[PDB]
Amino acid sequence: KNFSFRIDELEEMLTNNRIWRNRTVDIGVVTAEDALNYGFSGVMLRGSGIQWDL
Amino acid sequence: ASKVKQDMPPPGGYGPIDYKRNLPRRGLSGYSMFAVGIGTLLFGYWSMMKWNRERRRLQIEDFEARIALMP
Repeated sequence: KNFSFRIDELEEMLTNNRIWRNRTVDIGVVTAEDALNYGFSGVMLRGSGIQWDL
Repeated sequence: ASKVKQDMPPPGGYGPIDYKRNLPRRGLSGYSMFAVGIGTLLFGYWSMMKWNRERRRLQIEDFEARIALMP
């Protein structure tokens, strides 16, 4: 019942920071078809828009 | 005799658990921030204008003293 505030502090430190965004935005872009063919799963699939969860 | 006793939730369950993202918006418009910056810049400009004019007058006074002493 107190972990959500810890996640909120994490997001405050990282989510909207411009340095973090410039480090992570548009980096390692993989298409859905390439993700499926290469054998990716989990977040590696769901980040490209594929709706799959075991 | 004794009844079953093991780790169970209390009757009525537990209280609600917050999980939604909560990043509040502190509050000040971009217009307000720009206006504050411009206002402090103008105040500093005016203060420095007055002080620099006074410094010019003081320098002229010192120069007059030196000129009087030169001969």
